[PDB]
Amino acid sequence: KQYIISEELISEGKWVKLEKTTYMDPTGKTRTWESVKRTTRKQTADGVAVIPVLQRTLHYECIVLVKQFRPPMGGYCIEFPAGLIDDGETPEAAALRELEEETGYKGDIAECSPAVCMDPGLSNCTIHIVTVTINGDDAENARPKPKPGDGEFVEVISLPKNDLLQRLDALVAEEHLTVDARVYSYALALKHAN
Amino acid sequence: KQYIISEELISEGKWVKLEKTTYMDPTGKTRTWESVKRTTRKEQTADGVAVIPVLQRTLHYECIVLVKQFRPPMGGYCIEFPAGLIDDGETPEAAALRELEEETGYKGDIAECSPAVCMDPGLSNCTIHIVTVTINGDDAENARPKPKPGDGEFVEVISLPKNDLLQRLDALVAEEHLTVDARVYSYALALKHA
Ligand SMILES: CC(=O)N1CCC[C@@H](C(N)=O)C1
Ligand SMILES: CC(=O)N1CCC[C@@H](C(N)=O)C1
Ligand SMILES: [Cl-]
Ligand SMILES: [Mg+2]
Ligand SMILES: [Mg+2]
Ligand SMILES: [Mg+2]
Ligand SMILES: [Mg+2]
Repeated sequence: KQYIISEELISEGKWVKLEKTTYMDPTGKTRTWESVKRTTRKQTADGVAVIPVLQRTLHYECIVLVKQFRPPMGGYCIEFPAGLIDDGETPEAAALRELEEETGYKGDIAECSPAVCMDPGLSNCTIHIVTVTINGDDAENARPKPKPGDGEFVEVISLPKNDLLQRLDALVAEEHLTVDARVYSYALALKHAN
Repeated sequence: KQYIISEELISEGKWVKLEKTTYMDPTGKTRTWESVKRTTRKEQTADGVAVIPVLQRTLHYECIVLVKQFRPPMGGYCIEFPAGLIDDGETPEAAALRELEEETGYKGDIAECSPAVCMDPGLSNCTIHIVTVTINGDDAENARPKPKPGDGEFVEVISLPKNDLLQRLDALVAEEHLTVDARVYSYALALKHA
């Protein structure tokens, strides 16, 4: 019933652009929506986000997260490891690559979501959510080597999966951080399950 | 270590703007970032709310109430938690219960309310509160719920069992062209992983 008629470029940067989208509403009435898009998409989605399950025997299972300064937020955020998919890269490969660069961990793919939207009222940004296990007892993950790209400055924070939401709330209460909505949602459902 | 040096408007629409953010990196080097922000945020603790609406009924499995809407940024239909922007002076809880009633017809009860969480912190400053709400589907108020859509709102309600949420979303995605929201997928994934 609803569909895009046209788009009008308002402003284009190097990495983001702002458009005015004209669309048909289900009554037959024409309407406008201010939308953001990345300039970098060519493949399945803009980015991957990695749910990294760190498994060590005789230890609680942890979810590995990253803390970074985020210029659009003006502050530090706690997030799933993540990045944009390179031209000609698969989402699985992007996930394992980003996880290694941001955490130094080498993991195995468990599952891969379809393209899911980040903020569909605002942008067309999509990611693949990629669940990865990390065998923390394997020699390669003994002393994990984070390989930042130029301009990345990433702290690794591993939290127990069993208490994830309480631990995130605690970091927020002490550290003045912002938790990512996908991280929080996952933490919530861990608590809400069964 | 890192902080914002300056924020330069690049282009301001009615609803969304693009800014050039100058910031200090942790090596002591000045860098820039293209950032998206809404123009609508006043004194609210966040831009918006998303509602995790748990529909409870005697002799029923618990459902998660979702909505399906055309999203002009995406050029297509998206399946999301019920959500909207917080009105000036409105609390996150009031916003959540109001949006839930507008979008689904259901009259909920507050369970919990997250801190402000970031939507896509590498792109925008946008934040939500994620508000968990239970819906007593045995109350006569919630018997034959009618959405009260606002001007230009066109919302379908989809309630799926919590105990099968990821597979049921996968089956909706296999049947038509639509995108599941990343927070919904994240929460469906945790329900599997727990
Ligand atoms: C409620 C909302 O998100 N609004 C109103 C309609 C236009 C939208 C836009 N231009 O992006 C903003
Ligand atoms: C790695 C990446 O996606 N970057 C490059 C640095 C500038 C950033 C921006 N302009 O939003 C985007
Ligand atoms: Cl797993
Ligand atoms: Mg990253
Ligand atoms: Mg990276
Ligand atoms: Mg809405
Ligand atoms: Mg609404």
